[PDB]
Amino acid sequence: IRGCPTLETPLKLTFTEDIQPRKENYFYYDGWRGVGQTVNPWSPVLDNHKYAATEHEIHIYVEFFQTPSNRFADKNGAYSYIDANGVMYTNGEYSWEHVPALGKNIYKVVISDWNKGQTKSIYLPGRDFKTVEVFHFQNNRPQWDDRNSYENVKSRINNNISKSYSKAKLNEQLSTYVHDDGTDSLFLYQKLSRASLKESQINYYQLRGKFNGVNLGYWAQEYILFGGEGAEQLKNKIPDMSNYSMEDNGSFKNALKIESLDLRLMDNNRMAYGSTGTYIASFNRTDFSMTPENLKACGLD
Repeated sequence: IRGCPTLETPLKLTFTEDIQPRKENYFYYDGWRGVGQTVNPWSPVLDNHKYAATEHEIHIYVEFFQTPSNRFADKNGAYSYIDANGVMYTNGEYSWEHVPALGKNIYKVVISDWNKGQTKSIYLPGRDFKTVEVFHFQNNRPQWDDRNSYENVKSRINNNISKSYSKAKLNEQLSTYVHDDGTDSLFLYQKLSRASLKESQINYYQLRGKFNGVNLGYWAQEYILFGGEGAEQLKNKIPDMSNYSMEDNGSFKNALKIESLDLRLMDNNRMAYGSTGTYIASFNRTDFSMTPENLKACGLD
């Protein structure tokens, strides 16, 4: 059989900032950059600068089962190769760093300057990965300077970042005698997993956090409260629940059909009299276009 997607077809990850400011009665809240007095153009409130982030970065760590096997590089970076020294050769905007101290066949890339409205896109060096982990960092938080310590970030993911928030906590008005709300630089963790070299599906896990809080006479707190597949379809809606999980889990079957895996960050309703913002970190597949008769022929139905 000929012409099917295979493990040598490039696979893309995309990351889209899509937060629209939320108006409160008349400040505008924007999880990416704080609190504004007006929008279009944005004008921050005074002392927004003390609290809000101005930089966002994406760190991607990919672990393979074996050395990536592609033997050529293209002009714009859909294709990479590894030399005799284990260094990955990639043209274009992004370059991967070999990190053998973390383990065998692990490569790291940093995507910076993630600004309002932007989509970042990157091809993985291989579709047959073992693990992909993505760290999302915002600055003006005390952990920002140490963001390159994989071990310290993973420690906080495992031990320090809340996996659930109660309805009561979301309705709390943080006392102004708390001077720093304790938000981590890390606001989102993604993990993609494949159980074997030739696995036909992709498993995903997300741990969602918070955007920088802003204290303008009273605390505004910003929770990435929802996420995962299809979560973007539930915009403008905070379901009433006793507890709100900060974890997403799922699996994409027939992964060879997938062209890209897409993260989208968006605003949702605010609550607690405007003090609590909620956001959605949806994670979805974009499939190649295929007919039913090519899906069946390729074993992807």
